[PDB]
Amino acid sequence: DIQMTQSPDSLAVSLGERATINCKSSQSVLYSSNNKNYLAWYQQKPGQPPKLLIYWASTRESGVPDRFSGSGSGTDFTLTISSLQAEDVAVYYCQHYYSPPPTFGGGTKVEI
Amino acid sequence: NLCPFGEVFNATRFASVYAWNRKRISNCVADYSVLYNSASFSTFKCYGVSPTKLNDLCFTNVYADSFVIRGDEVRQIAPGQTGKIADYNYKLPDDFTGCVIAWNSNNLDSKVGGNYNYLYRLFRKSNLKPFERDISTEIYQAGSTPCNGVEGFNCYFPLQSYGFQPTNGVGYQPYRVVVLSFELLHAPATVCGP
Amino acid sequence: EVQLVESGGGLVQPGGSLRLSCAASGFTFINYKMNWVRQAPGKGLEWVSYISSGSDAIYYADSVKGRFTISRDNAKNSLYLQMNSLRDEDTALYYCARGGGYNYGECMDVWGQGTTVTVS
Ligand SMILES: *[C@@H]1O[C@H](CO)[C@@H](O)[C@H](O)[C@H]1NC(C)=O
Repeated sequence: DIQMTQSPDSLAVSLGERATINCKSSQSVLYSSNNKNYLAWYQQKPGQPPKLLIYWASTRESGVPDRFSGSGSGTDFTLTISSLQAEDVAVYYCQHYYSPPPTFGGGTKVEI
Repeated sequence: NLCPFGEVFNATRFASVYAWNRKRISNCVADYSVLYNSASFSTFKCYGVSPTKLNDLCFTNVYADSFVIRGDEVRQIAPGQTGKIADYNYKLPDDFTGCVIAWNSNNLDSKVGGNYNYLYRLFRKSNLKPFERDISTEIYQAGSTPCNGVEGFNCYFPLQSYGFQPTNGVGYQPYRVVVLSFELLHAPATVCGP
Repeated sequence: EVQLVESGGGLVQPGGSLRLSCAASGFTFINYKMNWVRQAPGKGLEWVSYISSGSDAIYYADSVKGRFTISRDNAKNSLYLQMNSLRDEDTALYYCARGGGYNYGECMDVWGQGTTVTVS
């Protein structure tokens, strides 16, 4: 029953520079005796399968440069790409795995 | 009288690192000469008083071990390292006074289909103190929802299994390890050398 | 290297029975958690399955119960999704994915090229 919302539907940010994605959940994702958030961020280019960007909502997945960085409180989450390169435009996804039924919020098409 | 070195070096069972046997060689003479005159031990790292010339040495206790580890991680056995096996399944003391003898057994402990009968632990949420056996098949949880006796959501079985196949090179290949640790106690010396 | 591949799917009559196979090796399925995830052309992305090492947990999703099942053979090192009583809302690009272990989380790291299923 984790209905998820995201603001930037098919974001297009000045054709360059940076890009911002906001991701929020109804029920808080943190845990009492963990102090860590169980939400992840996914990349997906058209065609080829989606790939990992952020696990545990705050760590850069190994295998990608240090440009990307996802942060946020225990209920709100935001992205920071800083530099929008020519080989990064692709849809961004939220995964909410605090409950047995994970759900994928939606697609945000980062392009131009 | 000869120490049962052959049993610890020429057996066939051994055991995985999660629950590793320990043997107390005592009141016997061990022919250390054959240890370093075989040209069959990949690594023979002795940190003791004398890596060679173990003659004229007598002690009151010999401790023998036996492990199966993936190739590249063998070097993690030595003291002062840090890693999965070295910190979560076996840790040497800072003042270790023995030998580490590691050899290859890729021709005995691997099947073409795949031998998924070797295990190692992945997490303990507590760094292990000096070497101490740790056998516990727990169902450690990760919050979210309770693990009602089944490895369900956020429930993580703590015993990973090695990916042993007879195709990978030195890196991902079985090694048999023996942490032949000495221990000079207050009791009279029993294990005199040749 | 470690990669996931898929087989099956395609065309079927309304309500047919399908068996989609996801296979891979090099990382010892015995100790990993796999999942199936939907990709409906131009709708979004969802989650419709779950399994564990010994098939202990069989968590479903909302529109899954009573119409999908997940099994897996560790001898042949693959998993099979059995899919019965299909509806046109099921048509999509199905993806097989893996877990993470203690590191990472229950997230998805390695994704197979996927397959396509549609009633017509
Ligand atoms: C163990 O087996 C090897 C195999 O060549 C043999 O040389 C050795 O004498 C046997 N006994 C011991 C104690 O190593």
